[PDB]
Parts: sequence; structure tokens; C-alpha cells
Amino acid sequence: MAAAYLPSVLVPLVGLVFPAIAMASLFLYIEKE
Amino acid sequence: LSDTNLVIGGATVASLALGRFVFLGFQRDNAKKQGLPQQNGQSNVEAGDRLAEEASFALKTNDPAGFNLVDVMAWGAIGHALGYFILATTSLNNTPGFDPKPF
Amino acid sequence: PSWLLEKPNRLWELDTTWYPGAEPPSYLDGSLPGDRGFDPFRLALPWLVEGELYNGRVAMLAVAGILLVEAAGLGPWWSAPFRYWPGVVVSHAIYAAFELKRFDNFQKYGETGLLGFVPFDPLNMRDDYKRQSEVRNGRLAMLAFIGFCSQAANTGKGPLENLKDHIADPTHNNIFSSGVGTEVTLAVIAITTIPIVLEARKQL
Amino acid sequence: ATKFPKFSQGLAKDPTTRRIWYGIATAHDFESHDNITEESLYQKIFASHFGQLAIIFLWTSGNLFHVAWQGNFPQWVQDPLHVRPIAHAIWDPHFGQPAVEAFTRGGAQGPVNIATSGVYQWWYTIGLRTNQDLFQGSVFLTILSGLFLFAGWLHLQPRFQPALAWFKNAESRLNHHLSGLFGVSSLAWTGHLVHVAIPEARGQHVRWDNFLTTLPHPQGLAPFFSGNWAVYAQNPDSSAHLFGTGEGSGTAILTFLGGFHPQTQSLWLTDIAHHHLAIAVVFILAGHMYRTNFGIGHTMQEILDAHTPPGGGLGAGHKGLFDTVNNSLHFQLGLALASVGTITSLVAQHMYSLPPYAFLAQDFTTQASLYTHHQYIAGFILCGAFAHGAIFFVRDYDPEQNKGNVLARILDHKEAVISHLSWVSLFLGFHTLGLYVHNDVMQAFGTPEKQILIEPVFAQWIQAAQGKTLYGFDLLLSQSNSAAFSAGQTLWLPGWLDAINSNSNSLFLTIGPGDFLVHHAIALGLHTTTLILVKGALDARGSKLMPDKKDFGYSFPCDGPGRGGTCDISAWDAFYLAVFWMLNTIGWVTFYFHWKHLGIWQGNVNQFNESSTYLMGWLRDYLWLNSSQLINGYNPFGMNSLSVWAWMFLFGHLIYATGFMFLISWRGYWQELIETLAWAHERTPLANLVRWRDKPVALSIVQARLVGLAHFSAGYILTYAAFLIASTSGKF
Amino acid sequence: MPLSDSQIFIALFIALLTGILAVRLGLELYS
Amino acid sequence: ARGLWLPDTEPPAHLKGELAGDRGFDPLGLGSEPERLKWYTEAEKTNGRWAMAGVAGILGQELLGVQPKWFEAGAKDYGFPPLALISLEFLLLGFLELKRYQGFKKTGKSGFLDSFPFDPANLDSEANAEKEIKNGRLAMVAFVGFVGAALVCRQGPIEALQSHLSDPFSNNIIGSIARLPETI
Amino acid sequence: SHAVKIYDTCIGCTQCVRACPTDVLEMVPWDGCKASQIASAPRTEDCVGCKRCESACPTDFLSVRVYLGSETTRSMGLAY
Ligand code: CLA
Ligand code: CLA
Ligand code: CLA
Ligand code: CLA
Ligand SMILES: CC1=C[C@H](O)CC(C)(C)[C@H]1/C=C/C(C)=C/C=C/C(C)=C/C=C/C=C(C)/C=C/C=C(C)/C=C/C1=C(C)C[C@H](O)CC1(C)C
Ligand SMILES: CC1=C(/C=C/C(C)=C/C=C/C(C)=C/C=C/C=C(C)/C=C/C=C(C)/C=C/C2=C(C)CCCC2(C)C)C(C)(C)CCC1
Ligand SMILES: CCCCCCCCCCCCO[C@@H]1O[C@H](CO)[C@@H](O[C@H]2O[C@H](CO)[C@@H](O)[C@H](O)[C@H]2O)[C@H](O)[C@H]1O
Repeated sequence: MAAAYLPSVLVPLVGLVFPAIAMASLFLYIEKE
Repeated sequence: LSDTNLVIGGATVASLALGRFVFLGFQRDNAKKQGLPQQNGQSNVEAGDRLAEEASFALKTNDPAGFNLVDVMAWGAIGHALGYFILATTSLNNTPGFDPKPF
Repeated sequence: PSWLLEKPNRLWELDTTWYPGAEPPSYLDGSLPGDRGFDPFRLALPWLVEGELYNGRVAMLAVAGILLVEAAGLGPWWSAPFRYWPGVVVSHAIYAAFELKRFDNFQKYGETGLLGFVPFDPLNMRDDYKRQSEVRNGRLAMLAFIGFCSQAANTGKGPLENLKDHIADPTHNNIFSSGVGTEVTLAVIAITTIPIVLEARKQL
Repeated sequence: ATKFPKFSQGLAKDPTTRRIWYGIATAHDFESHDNITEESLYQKIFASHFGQLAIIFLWTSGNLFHVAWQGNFPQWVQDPLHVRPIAHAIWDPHFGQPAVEAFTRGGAQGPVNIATSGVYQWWYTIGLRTNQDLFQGSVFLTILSGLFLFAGWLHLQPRFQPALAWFKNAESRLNHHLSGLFGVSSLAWTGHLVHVAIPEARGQHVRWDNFLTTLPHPQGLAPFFSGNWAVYAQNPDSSAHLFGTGEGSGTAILTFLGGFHPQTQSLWLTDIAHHHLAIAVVFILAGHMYRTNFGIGHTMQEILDAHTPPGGGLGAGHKGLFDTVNNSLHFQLGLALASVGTITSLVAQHMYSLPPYAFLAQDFTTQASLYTHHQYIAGFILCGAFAHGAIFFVRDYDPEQNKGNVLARILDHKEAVISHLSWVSLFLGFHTLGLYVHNDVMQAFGTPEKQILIEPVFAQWIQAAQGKTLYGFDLLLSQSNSAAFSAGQTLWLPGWLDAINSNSNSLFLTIGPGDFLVHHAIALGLHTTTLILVKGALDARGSKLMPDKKDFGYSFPCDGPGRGGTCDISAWDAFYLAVFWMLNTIGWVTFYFHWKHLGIWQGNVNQFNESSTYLMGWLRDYLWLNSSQLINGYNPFGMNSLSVWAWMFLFGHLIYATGFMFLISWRGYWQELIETLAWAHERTPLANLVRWRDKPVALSIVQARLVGLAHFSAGYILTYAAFLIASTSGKF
Repeated sequence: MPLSDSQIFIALFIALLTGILAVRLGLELYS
Repeated sequence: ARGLWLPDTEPPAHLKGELAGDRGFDPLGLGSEPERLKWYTEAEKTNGRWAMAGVAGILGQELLGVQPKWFEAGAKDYGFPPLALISLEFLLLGFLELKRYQGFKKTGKSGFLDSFPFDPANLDSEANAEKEIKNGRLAMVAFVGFVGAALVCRQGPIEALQSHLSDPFSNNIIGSIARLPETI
Repeated sequence: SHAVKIYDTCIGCTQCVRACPTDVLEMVPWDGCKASQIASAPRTEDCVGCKRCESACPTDFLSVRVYLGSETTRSMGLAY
């Protein structure tokens, strides 16, 4: 595939970075008084 | 004046004449009893749908019987459909190898 | 904060704000130099002002050194540092000693300065014109360094040779004929269509 | 207290963890949100529909993009019978080197997943040939998704907000949807088939840059306008045509050949074009039925009010039903789900037997996956249809406004309907199970000739009437001198009769006693699932045990242990019970499809014909026999590419089992357990430095039923998908 | 014939714009 | 009583004849809302103006004998690549159209940048507004006719008119549709 | 909190009041029944929703009805 390095970047981003951001932000939203 | 001209024009003329002289009363009184589309006892425009206002051009015509433009499009559409049905069935039955008859 | 202007004044370069009819944010009232009401993602504040100034000031020296190196025949600028561990440590110690006082001044004065000259200006002549020129030249300089890096990535020649090629053939030697042509064209279309979406937000 | 469920102050003031769960579970029940009005409800639904459409188009764009980028579409186009189609690439850092090697398939340079979705066959049939074509389609669909998102945002703005009366204009919406959304879309698709797909099937490269230069037919549009329409049917593709090439190709663009292309084993593209053209004309005509703003057309309220039998057999008939349907979003959603789910089943039944895509019939894994996928989707949708019917009866039904009409009258004999559904379910279960068990005992005692094997003579008679001569019933299309025979003899009957009398396809498979028994099992499943759903809908407003059930809503835990005990009394609980029966029913249906086709694909029809008449035959010769390659996907000797399906197989078994915990053990055990845990944390040093914000509580009664059902269903689906795909693809 | 790097970057950029429009719709639906 | 698109019909109630080109033609009732009607008035003017410029461009290009036809002019080599062309054009038109929308929002009238209305020769009149809107509608219809002639006969507008004038009983829409196999 | 509404079929038997484990209910004077009293629910902030009252009620259909509502610390029966 062209730009074959992209899975090695985007898979950690979508599988680790985005979920960590998402659950941290959603935790902060749903616990906010 | 070809076969296409004859069939399409004759079917359109017959449909327009049938709508103008024969079925105008039947269509008129059925459209009168069925009336405007409703919701909760009100017409759509009375309920607040501004896009559902009756088109002002559609009623007043100057034809003595009240045959308006919408009647012309509807009956001409029926005539064109009938004429093309006749032309297509004739085209099938005249092409060798095709025979839709059940015997 | 001496980087703040003497008087609030939004300058005019074909318009006042970053597109015609653009609203300015409440936190951008023209007190800052180079203010154009431009913060659409609402990142902004004063720490980011020294961030912009520091990146711009380093970029001035960067573009000046690169242009002077390319003006003579001193090879490519990107291969220049290669033409170790004690040197790394001593440089990091000296620069960290600079940054100790740079960070300490922000806790008290709200500025950075150099060492303890928090308004670092031994020759004075500081005005609103100097502030606006400094911020605009810093922005232009860091755009120029990004241009240097991108032109060296797309073509193996130096920036002086790219300017010569653009002089020689203007319509055929440009960004839209390089490898990054189509995505640059799409970014241009998106950029030119964005403010009408923002005005659709405003009027509706 | 908090601000997360901002649509529900009652949930926002809940101090427990129930607030988060219920805040998620009630987010799309817009009618129950705080301070909602009818107009704002409809506007929110309209924008949500735009969001869903954008998601669908993005999903299609992603499939096209990943096939274009990481797949092997041109290689598959070169050899469609000997290339496994690639779905997407695998980048998993947990892979060992044997897993990297095992999953490298289809000619790929790395580990990939082999597609089971049939997009290769579909995209190839409609004329796409290169990676560039797929990429351009994906970019177009991403732009379409952006347009839909913008329209969703736009119609939420105050000057573009549609009024409530606009949403209730039924006649204009039906006219436009029938004429444009169905009819014009079908006409445009006929345009695509005639200009692009048919020439590409004949080796002619027609794209955007040359389609204004390329003649779709050698005589142009003169036969169309003159009405000499039989010109377009002359010279079809011959029986020796090679798909995608000019060898053996014709020039016809609209035909009625019937049957299949001999090489692709799929429907002729010119037949498909004529189908969609006739559909376009019929739908455009049907979209001129209802009155809008031009003084002509029908009024639906008056149509409904007119249809009351004068003998009084239906009481007031359909009087008042226009306002009942038009004012209830749940009635409309129930109708939409019932019709769409039935259509989904029809798609499943017709795509296996009349495959519309080239080289789909030879792809056995894809055919099995598509049938199973659409039948399970259809089952879930039918459950939802009846669920929203029950919700209509609770929330929206006005008995005074429906006095004496068909709705009130069917409510008035609900005991008769429910009791007759109970009778038919009981009869089918008793006798189908009894015949199977009798046959099992006959096989166990060594005497298979004592089995009760009832010949399905009614369905065989139907197959004979449609032209299958195998059973010896000589009538209609299997009688060579009948009027029905002679009428179709020059148009579609030769291809149809060639296809229906060949046993090498899936068109009207030969059936026998095993098909009889499993069809009666299917009838039992349909009738029992319907019984649960219908009893839930008709008792939704009240029963003798709880005569005021409408006051409590669609979903509530129970009415307590009094009056004998009232667990699972709500209509929601009837939905929950019926999902189990739907999963059971679709399981029987798909088991039948897969096992019969496994015998047909392996060239041994006697295995199904002999073993399916008793249940040990199903267990041993279908489940046990075909699980061998799957469970050896990884073993002590190593692993192969089926190891992902072995792992997912076990994963589904685990999720299924975990659901049983929520379904069997109920709330108060867990609440007392959690109380001891809450004591432990407060008394434990270095841990009682941290405290919860939300008081931990056990999941609610209804929430437990939901979560258990979700685990049960997900495990069910994951297990069967792994078994189906592994068993079919390990052989084929 | 494979796609180019530029085609992948074009698709990713158009998807990023679509995602911005999606965030806009989601926030409008929220409040 | 102004002239109506249909003799002796009642115009819709939102078309009372103040706007230029008001012939009571709104059978679908698209301009029932007033603010949308004003926006559609400006949109009709802008579409008609672009059509007038484009139709004059196609006619002048065929009159001056530019060798590629109007519907094949994009594929011509000009030295300037089309990516650079579309990028510069979008930048310039984005500036001009942002200015035009800002003027329409502030003043409600048409115009060039920072000039609303744009009339240095001071020729604005109600008859002039009627002439502008009628020529714009005619040019919009004419551009659709240009597209039809380019699609069916593969000819420019003056070429198609000369073909029709040379033999009007065989060089019309019927003959051109009948001659699609030899044209295409 | 849960809503406990009383209807007028109540015969004033007091069994629901005796059944209540959190003292939500009480008997108040009335003239609608022979016992000259009717159940009342003044303290539904303390109602846990156990429906012991409905189990105690002898009328057909019920004269005390519990409608489960928004959950609180008291209605969830929490001691922590
Ligand atoms: C898509 C999601 C994803 C991805 C990309 C990875 C990737 C990885 N996992 Mg797997 N994991 C995941 C989801 C994922 N995990 C989930 C959902 C589970 C539970 C089911 C696991 C359970 C799991 C276990 C039990 C282990 C891994 C390990 C690994 C590593 C194996 C490769 C290696 O040899 O590293 C060797 C490791 C290194 C070279 C050091 C890497 C250090 C990283 C780069 C630090 C990054 C900083 C951190 C992310 C900061 C977070 C900030 C903020 C985003 C929150 C690799 C980093 C193994 C391990 O090595 O990780 C510790 C390991 O033991 N994972
Ligand atoms: C002899 C003359 C004749 C006949 C045979 C009919 C027959 C019919 N008319 Mg009447 N009609 C007539 C004269 C006649 N009509 C005249 C002269 C007029 C004046 C013009 C009308 C005006 C009229 C109107 C306005 C309507 C009818 C309708 C009907 C239908 C229903 C009538 C009814 O009461 O159903 C009684 C039905 C029930 C009581 C319910 C039975 C439900 C069963 C038991 C359910 C079984 C389900 C099954 C077990 C599950 C599946 C089975 C499995 C094997 C698949 C029926 C087709 C109605 C209609 O349906 O039109 C299409 C209607 O709206 N008619
Ligand atoms: C294998 C599992 C299984 C079986 C056999 C049944 C059986 C039945 N279900 Mg139950 N169901 C199941 C799983 C099952 N269900 C699960 C997991 C759920 C989710 C909770 C449900 C939820 C459910 C609902 C919601 C409903 C049913 C109903 C039915 C009946 C369907 C009609 C029928 O087939 O009558 C035939 C009866 C049978 C096949 C039962 C077995 C009969 C035996 C074999 C008779 C012989 C007994 C033997 C001689 C006695 C020996 C005793 C010994 C000690 C001496 C039937 C009683 C429906 C109903 O009640 O309709 C009437 C109904 O509404 N089911
Ligand atoms: C087809 C997919 C689809 C669509 C069209 C919607 C549409 C909507 N949802 Mg639903 N949602 C979905 C999938 C979807 N959702 C899924 C899979 C879940 C998990 C089961 C949810 C759970 C959910 C909750 C809990 C809420 C919504 C709300 C909303 C509304 C605003 C969404 C938003 O972006 O706020 C943007 C707001 C923020 C980013 C800040 C607040 C964070 C919110 C409160 C939670 C995040 C919501 C978001 C949709 C979660 C995505 C789930 C993800 C796994 C796909 C809008 C009507 C919210 C609304 O108020 O109800 C009407 C709301 O509270 N959704
Ligand atoms: C009002 C009414 C109302 C009711 O209610 C309804 C209804 C009926 C719907 C309506 C009607 C209407 C009308 C018809 C509309 C249409 C239109 C169009 C025509 C426009 C255009 C418009 C068109 C325009 C823009 C344009 C033009 C274009 C131009 C620029 C360009 C050109 C050219 C040039 C020069 C040259 C080259 O080489 C090429 C080109 C480049 C190509
Ligand atoms: C005035 C007058 C008159 C009249 C006449 C005329 C003028 C008429 C005309 C009319 C007409 C002449 C009409 C027409 C119409 C038509 C139409 C309206 C059409 C339509 C069509 C369609 C709709 C089609 C469709 C289709 C297609 C497209 C394809 C194929 C299929 C079909 C066929 C379906 C008279 C003499 C009496 C008297 C005096 C005065
Ligand atoms: C198929 C049958 C074909 C028949 C149609 C052809 C015959 C009719 C064509 C003659 C049309 C004359 O069109 C005529 O235009 C003028 C302006 O131009 C309109 O005139 C209107 O605008 C003018 C100009 O500001 C003002 O004087 C005034 O506001 C009003 O009269 C008339 O209301 C209309 O009648």
C-alpha cells in the first residue's frame, strides 16, 4: 500500500490516544456539578 | 403524420377530449368531496405549512367548463402513456421471434 | 507587559480582520500587537504571546542564517550541522540557565526578557510600530522557515535555486506542479469556502 | 446536581451510578426529555436523520477506500474465481511472526482480512474496474456525507427550521418519495446501467471523460422516441459471452431473458436495466396519486374514511386512522420497521436464489455470510416494529379518537387473537418436536425406515407450477401446451426454465422431508415470536393482573410481589422475551440455509437429505463435523489464518455465558454485595483517601434484563459468524 | 495500479473537513 | 395591471409586482417567505449576470474564431496548469464575493467591492432593472440552449444556428436526435 | 421521589399504613367510607418503593398506588 507507515501511526492514535482523550473528557463532563 | 405521430397524437387528443367532455364532472365532484389534504381537522396551510398553499394558477382558467392547465398536463400525460403503450406493444408484436400471446 | 501596545489599534492590510466582515473574539480587542481577531479554534493568553514571540524571534535568526548560507556557496542548509555528548550537555546547561531566568521573569513581571532586563531594550526606540513590525516579521519568518523546509522536501535544490526556477518558468514551477499540488489546491478551496460557512453561522 | 443528563433533571439529581447508565440509555428517547415540544421533537429527529445518513455514506466511503488502498480489486477482476478478495490490512502489534505469515493472503504484501461482504462482486458488476474508480467513489461519498451534515446543521437554524405542519404533510411526502426518491433514483440507475455497467461488461471502457462520446445503443434514442422499443431488445449477449470482454457480446440494452448468465451464474445486466426502467415508470406514476397544491389527487383522510364495509363487519372501518397514524411517530416507525424488515428478509431470500452480481454464486462464503447477515438484521428489525407498536399503544393511542374503528376492534378481541396464536404455536411445537424425536429414536434403535418422513407435496407442487419437472406434476409452466407456458415461451421462459431445472444453482432447490420438518420449525418460531410480541402490544395498556398498566409506561421493572408477583409484566419485557425467540428462529433458518448449501456446494446432497430428518443428524453432521477446522485455528502444533475465527468463536461463547449471569441472578443479591464492598473501601487505609462521586449501586432490574440480553445476543451472533465463516472458508 | 500518497492525503483532508462538519452538527443537536 | 405569465390568472399573494420581472410566476410558491424571496431576488440577479457574461463569452469566442469550441476549451493547453488556475481563481473570487456578501448584508443592494450599489455612470432606473432581469433570464435560457446544442449536435451556438438556417426541416432537434449515431 | 397517590375506593382498613417500613402513610379523617378514614401519603420523600402497601391493600383494584419516580439516596435505600 501507498503511505504504508500510516497504520503504524493511526492505529495507536485511534486505539490508544483517542480513547484515552475520550474517556478522560467524558469522565470530566459526566462528573461535573 | 407517421405511425408515431398518429398513435401519440390520437391518444393524447382522445384523452384530452375524454377529460374535457366526459369525465370532467366525475373528476370535479370526486375532487370536491375529497377536498384538501388535512391534519387534525385543518388543511395543511391552516396548520402552519406555508409551502402547502394552493397554487393560485391552478384554478382559474378561462375555459368555459373550467378545464385548467393542470387538467391539460394530467390528461395529456395519460394520453402519452397510452400511446406509448400501444406503440411499444405493436413494436414487440411486429419484431420476429417475440410472441406474447398465450396460444 | 511591554509587548502590549501603547494604544489599542488594529492595522489595515486590505481589511482590518482576517476576512472581510469577520467578527472579532471578545478576548482579542486590539490590545495585542498583530491583533486581527484571528483565533477561530479559541486556543487563547499571555503565555501564548511569549510563545508566538519566541518562535518568531528564533525563526528570524533561522531564516537570516539560512539565506546568508545559501547566498554564499556553503552547501545545503539542511546538511550544514553534519558538515558529541559533552557538547550536548554543555549547550543544554547554558540554554537551560538562560531559560531559568526566562521562566522566572514570567512569574513576577508577566514578561520574559533576556536575563533580568525584563524589558530588554538597552537602546530604547520601542514603540507600537516596532511591536507590530516585530510580530509580523516573526510570523513571516516562521512561515519562511516552513517554506524552506517544504521546498527542500519537495525539491532537492536550495531556496535560492527554487526562486530562480520560479523566475525562469513562472506558471510551471510552483507549488501546484510539485508533489503536494492537489492537496494544496484542495486546502485553498477549503480556505476560500470557510468564511462563507462562518457567515452562514452568523446570519442564521 | 450534575449536568450530564441535561435533558432529565430527575436523572441529573440521582446521586448513584444509575444516573450515568440511564443517562446513556434514555438519550434518544426525545419525547420523554425535559421541556420538549412536538415541533422541537420533530426538528431534532430530522437533524438526527441527517446525521445517520452521513454516517452511512462515510461507512460506504471507508469500505471503498480500504479496498482501493489495501485490497486486491484489479487482481480479483482479472481472476474472480481464484482470488480471495481483501477487506483491509492488519496492523496489530500483538501479532507474533507466525500470525503475520498466516494472515498474509490474496497476494498482499502483509497480513490482511479476506472480505465476506461481497463488495468486490457488486462493484465489479456495476462497472468499477480499477483502484482509481473506487477511490473516486469514496471521495464522492465523503463529500456527500459532509453535505448531509451541513444540511442537518442548517435545518436546525431558526429560519430554516421546518414547521410542525410541514412534517405532517403526508400527501406531498408520499408523492415526492414515490416519484423522486424511488422512481427517479431507479431511472438514474437505469441510466448508469445502460451507459456504464453494460458496456463495461462488454469490454467497453466508459467513464466520465468519454461517456458523452460513447453510444449506448447503435441506433441512439430514435427507437425510444418513436416507440419502436423492441429495437433495444434485439441481439442480446450470447450464451458464450465472457463477462468484461467483447467476446460473445451483444448490443441489446433492455431485455427479458430470465435466468442466468452462463459464465457469471448471475442475472443478465440488460434484464436488470429493464427491471429498473419499468420500476422507474411505475413509481413515477404512483407518485402522482396524492393531492398537493394543484387541485388534483387523492386525500388520504377521505380514502381511509371511505373504506368501511357497509354491512358493519369492521365497525367504523378505517375512520379517524389518518390522524392516528399521522400524529404518532411510533405507529409510523412500527409500520416502517415491519415493512423494511420484511423487505430485508426478501432481499436475503432472493439474493441467494437469484444472484444479481457476477461470480457471487461461486463465492460460497460470501453467499452464506450475506444471507445470515440480512436475516439476523431482519429479525432485529421485526422485533423493533412490534416494540414500537406496543409503544404506540401506551404513549400515543387515544381510544376516543379511534372509537369503533379497526384498531379499537382488534383491541376488543385481543384475547381471541392471543389465544389462537398460543394454539398454533403449541400445535407446531408439539408435533414438530415429536416428529423429530420419533425419528431420532428410530435412528438410535437402528431402524431408519420407521421414520415419519412427510413429503412436502404442496411446495413441490408450487415448484412444478413454476416449471420444475422433477416431481412429475404437469401443470402451468411444467406443462408444455398450457396457456401460461405459451405466453412466456418467447420472452423469459427459456432462460427461466433452463435455470429452474438445473440443480447446479440455488434457484428453487429440490426439497424433501428434511425441508418439511425444518420449515415447520420455522413456522413454530415465527408464530411464537409473533405471539410474544403481539401479546406484549395488546396487553401493553393493561391486563387483568395490572388493569392500569398504561399509567406506568412502556418499560418498568415490575409491579412488586403482590397479587401473586408481577415480574416481567411490562410490554418492554415482552420485547425482551421475544428477542430470545427471534434469535432462536433466525438460528434455525440460517442453520438450514448453511447446512443445505454445504451439502450442495460439496456435491453431496444426500447428507442433508438423510441426516436432517433427526436432531442427532443436525448435531453430529452439521455442528460437530464442520467445527473441526475452526477449533484447530490454533492448537499446540501452531496456528493458521483460521485462528482469528477460533478465538472469536470462544469469545462469543464467553460473552453469551456472561449474559446468563445478568439474566439468572437478579438485583438484590448484588446490591447487598456492593454494600459490603462500599464498607470495605471506606475502612481500608490508603484507599479511603479516594472517594467515589457517584454512590455505587447494583444495576437496575430493567437494565439487567437489557445488559443480559445484549451479552446473550452479541455472543450468539459472534459465535455463529465465526463458525459460519470459518467452516465455509476453510473448505472454499 | 496502486493509489498515490497524494490521493490518500486528499481523502484524509476531505474526511477531516467532514468531521469538522460532524462536530458542528453534534454540538447544534446538543444545544 | 402588469402582464402575467398566464393570461387572466391570479398571481400568488407574495408577488404584487414591486420587483423587476414580476409576472406572477411562482407556481411552486418558492418565494412565499419574504427574506428568502429577497435572497432569491439577489440570486436570480447574480445567476443571470453570470449567464449574460458567459453567453456573451461563448458568442464572442465563436465570433472571433477561437479554435477550441466553448465546451472543449478547458482541455486546451494554455501553459498555466488547471490546478494553479482554479486556486488563483478561487482566491480572487473568494475576496470579491466576500466583499459582495458584506455589502448585501450591510446595504441590501448589489455592487462591486466597497461600492453598494455599483453605478458610477448613474444609469439606474426601474426600466433598467426590468431590462437587466429580462436579459438575465434570456441569457440563462440561452446557456441551457447552448448546453443542449453542444450535447446533441456537438456544435457551437452560431454553428448550430447556421446549420438550422441552411436546412430548417432537417437540422432541428428532431433531426439532431435522429442523427446521434453519426454525430456520436 | 416516588409518587404515592390515594384513590377514593379506600375502605380505611389502615393495612397499608401498618405495612409501610418508612412511615410514608397515615390515616386521616374522611366521610367517603364506612370507617370514616382514608389513607394519606404526606411523606413520599421517605418512600422506598417496596410496594408493601399495595400488597396489603384489599380493594379491587388497588386504592393505594405507587408510581416509581426519580431516584434519591432515601428512595434507593442506601446506608452509605
Ligand atoms: C489499539 C490498541 C492498542 C495498541 C496499538 C497496543 C500496543 C501495544 N501493546 Mg496492547 N492492549 C490493548 C490495546 C493496544 N495495545 C488493550 C485494549 C489491552 C487489554 C485487552 C492491551 C493489553 C496489553 C498487554 C497486557 C501488553 C500490551 C503490550 C503492547 C505493546 C506490544 C508491542 C511491544 O512489544 O512493545 C514493547 C513496549 C515498549 C517498546 C515500550 C512502549 C511504551 C509506550 C510507547 C509508552 C507510551 C506512553 C503512554 C501511552 C502514555 C499515555 C498518555 C495518554 C495517551 C494516556 C504495544 C505498545 C505489551 C507491552 O509491551 O506493553 C507495556 C503488554 O505486556 N497490551
Ligand atoms: C357480495 C358482494 C361483496 C363481497 C364479497 C365484499 C367483500 C369485501 N368487502 Mg364490501 N362492498 C360491497 C359488496 C361486497 N363486498 C358493495 C356493493 C359495496 C359498496 C360499494 C362495498 C363497499 C366496501 C368498502 C367501502 C369496503 C369493503 C370491504 C370488503 C372486504 C371486507 C369486508 C368485511 O367485513 O371483512 C370482515 C373481516 C373480518 C371480520 C376480520 C377477519 C380476520 C380473520 C379472521 C383473520 C385471519 C388471520 C389468519 C388466521 C392469519 C393468516 C393465515 C395464514 C394461513 C396465512 C371484503 C373483501 C373493505 C375492504 O377490505 O376493501 C378492500 C372496505 O373497506 N366493501
Ligand atoms: C428448548 C428450549 C425451550 C422449549 C422447549 C420451550 C417451550 C415453549 N415455549 Mg419457552 N423460551 C425459551 C426456551 C424454550 N421454550 C427461552 C430460552 C425463553 C426466553 C425466556 C423462552 C420464552 C418463551 C415465551 C415468552 C413463550 C414461550 C412459549 C413456549 C411454548 C411454545 C409453543 C410450543 O412449542 O408448544 C409445545 C410445547 C413444548 C415443545 C414444551 C415441551 C413439551 C413436552 C416435550 C411435552 C411432553 C412432556 C413429557 C411427556 C412429560 C414428562 C415429565 C416426566 C417428569 C414424567 C412452549 C411451551 C410461548 C407459549 O407459552 O405459547 C403457548 C410463550 O409465550 N417461551
Ligand atoms: C447514529 C448515531 C448517533 C446520532 C445521530 C446521535 C445523536 C445525538 N445524540 Mg446519541 N449516541 C450514540 C449515537 C448517536 N447519537 C451512541 C452509539 C451512544 C452511546 C450508546 C450515544 C449516547 C448519547 C448520550 C449519552 C447523549 C447523546 C446525545 C445526542 C445528541 C447530541 C450529540 C452530540 O454530538 O453532542 C455533543 C456534546 C458534547 C460533545 C459534550 C457533551 C457530551 C455528551 C453529553 C455525551 C456524548 C454524546 C455522543 C453522541 C456520544 C457518542 C457515542 C459514540 C460511542 C458513538 C444528538 C441528538 C446527547 C443529548 O443531549 O441527548 C439528546 C446526550 O446526552 N447520545
Ligand atoms: C422561478 C420559478 C419559480 C417556480 O416556483 C419554480 C420554478 C419553475 C422551478 C422556477 C423556474 C425557474 C428557472 C427555469 C430557473 C432555471 C435556471 C437556469 C437556466 C439558470 C442558469 C445560469 C447559468 C449561468 C450561471 C452560467 C453561465 C456559465 C459561464 C460563467 C461560463 C461560460 C463558458 C465560457 C464563457 C467559455 C468557456 O469556453 C466555457 C465556459 C467556462 C463554460
Ligand atoms: C386552446 C384551444 C384549444 C385547445 C387545443 C390545444 C392547444 C391543446 C393542446 C394540448 C396538448 C397537446 C396537450 C399535451 C399534453 C401532453 C403531455 C402533458 C405529455 C406528457 C408526457 C408524459 C408524461 C410522458 C411520459 C413518458 C415518458 C417521458 C417516457 C416514456 C413513458 C411515458 C410515456 C410515460 C381548442 C382547439 C380545443 C379550443 C380553442 C382553444
Ligand atoms: C405562446 C404565446 C406567446 C404570447 C406571449 C408573447 C406576447 C406577449 C409579449 C409582450 C410582453 C410585454 O411585456 C410587458 O413587459 C413590460 C416591461 O417590459 C411590463 O411592464 C411592467 O414593467 C414596466 C417597466 O418598468 C413598467 O412600465 C411597469 O412596472 C409594468 O408595466 C408589462 O407588464 C408586460 O406586459
